Amino acid sequence: PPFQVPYVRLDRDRVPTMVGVTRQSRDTITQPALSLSTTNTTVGVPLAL
Amino acid sequence: DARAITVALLSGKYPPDLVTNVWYADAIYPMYADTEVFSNLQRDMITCEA
Amino acid sequence: STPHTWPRCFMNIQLISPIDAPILRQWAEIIHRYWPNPSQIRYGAPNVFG
Amino acid sequence: NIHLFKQLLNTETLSVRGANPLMFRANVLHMLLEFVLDNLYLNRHTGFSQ
Amino acid sequence: EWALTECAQGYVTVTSPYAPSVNRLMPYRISNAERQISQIIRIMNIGNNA
Amino acid sequence: TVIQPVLQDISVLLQRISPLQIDPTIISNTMSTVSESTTQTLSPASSILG
Amino acid sequence: SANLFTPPEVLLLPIDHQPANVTTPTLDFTNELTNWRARVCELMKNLVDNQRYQPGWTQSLVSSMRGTLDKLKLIKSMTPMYLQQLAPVELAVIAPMLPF
Amino acid sequence: VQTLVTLVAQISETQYPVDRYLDWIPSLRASAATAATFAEWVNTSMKTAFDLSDMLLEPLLSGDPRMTQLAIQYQQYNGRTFNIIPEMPGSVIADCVQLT
Repeated sequence: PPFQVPYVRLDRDRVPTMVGVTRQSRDTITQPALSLSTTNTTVGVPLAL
Repeated sequence: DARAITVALLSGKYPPDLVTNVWYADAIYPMYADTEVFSNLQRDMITCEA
Repeated sequence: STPHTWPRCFMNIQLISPIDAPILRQWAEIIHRYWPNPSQIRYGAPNVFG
Repeated sequence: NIHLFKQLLNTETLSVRGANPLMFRANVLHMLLEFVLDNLYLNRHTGFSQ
Repeated sequence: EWALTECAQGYVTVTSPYAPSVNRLMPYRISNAERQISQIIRIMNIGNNA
Repeated sequence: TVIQPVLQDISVLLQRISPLQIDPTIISNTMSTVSESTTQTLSPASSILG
Repeated sequence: SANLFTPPEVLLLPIDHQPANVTTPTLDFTNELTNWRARVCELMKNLVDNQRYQPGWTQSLVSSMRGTLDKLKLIKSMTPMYLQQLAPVELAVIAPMLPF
Repeated sequence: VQTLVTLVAQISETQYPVDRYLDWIPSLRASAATAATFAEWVNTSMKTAFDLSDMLLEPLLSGDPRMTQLAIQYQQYNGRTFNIIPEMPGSVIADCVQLT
């Protein structure tokens, strides 16, 4: 199924720069909202035309 | 060689049924059964005398 | 390739001299004013497909 | 019935009539898992007779 | 019927009976939560691999 | 020549007594990248595996 | 004791040590080695995002670079655990037995 | 996924709330390797029961599963980040094994 992030015409400030997923948590953190920023794995790949 | 050390640092694992007490008892038993400390002590005493 | 590398003259058109480089200024303002505008369209049958 | 409690982590147990006590909880948990799994069926209506 | 008609944007019309059915079992509706979970799983094993 | 045998033997003794096992397949599975028939890979995963 | 420049009953280490405990979490950033690896990976990340230092890359390798660095940072190997807990014990056991 | 986390919670310590009726049965000190092996066994059993041949949970199975969690985020150039954490729904298998 589709998976998109918003398209910005020329507003540089809103250009996406990282998409990350997590599959675990750090040593003591138990709340995903807190460990997400440091336990994420960047995802993406360019394709040539 | 840095490469070997890095590989060792990134690819370590334990046996999935490790019990430290049993493992280390088995490890120590023959090592101490084949000790040579006492002969070394006697040799050291001879060396100082000489 | 990254947003960090956008040249300052590109976001601020005035930096390009209308006299020393008219073609580049024309091209920049054309890009700013006529680049396609994104939009969106509804789809799907959420009541069953989620 | 010892063979039902030595199928997860008893890869070191030399004797075929022995099992490691420390694996008992893991083995029991596994056994319960497939106990549930093997019973995932819908009871069917066959037919009767007076 | 409604879902298929909606998905095709009206270009295709399907029909369903209007009668006392025999309450067949067709389990296909799930909450959005597990759809998102499965989508995350699908994304997580595709990263950086053209 | 005097010192080398001592270090080599001690290193072997550590290797044969530690529970730690070195297994690069951990690295290989974590990367999980093949990229067959890529004359110009220019991919970080392939280079780091190399 | 054959110690010369050290107190007779002590053995020096270049790494801090902790009591042995197998149940330790892998991603325990308290461990110095794991924290070091995380710091190095984060530094390389911060180096590579904005492409300020890699001109002449035709394609934006930022995503793949960051993904690889994240995989290395969070690789769940058990070597630092062993180095922090078990290895000093083995060294302490062996040392008095050595001929030298 | 939920069945995996529930079963692993019994032999190791995790962050999710969970009941415990098998504490009187003796058990070892679970390590990362033990957890990985247990998770692999669970995955194999689940795949067998439902007649699946392709991958299931292997994306999770890499390394230590004792602290699994699912979330996804993305970041703009200006630093604003957006998180999506799916609030994990129920499970009949986990509840039934809990009852058993």
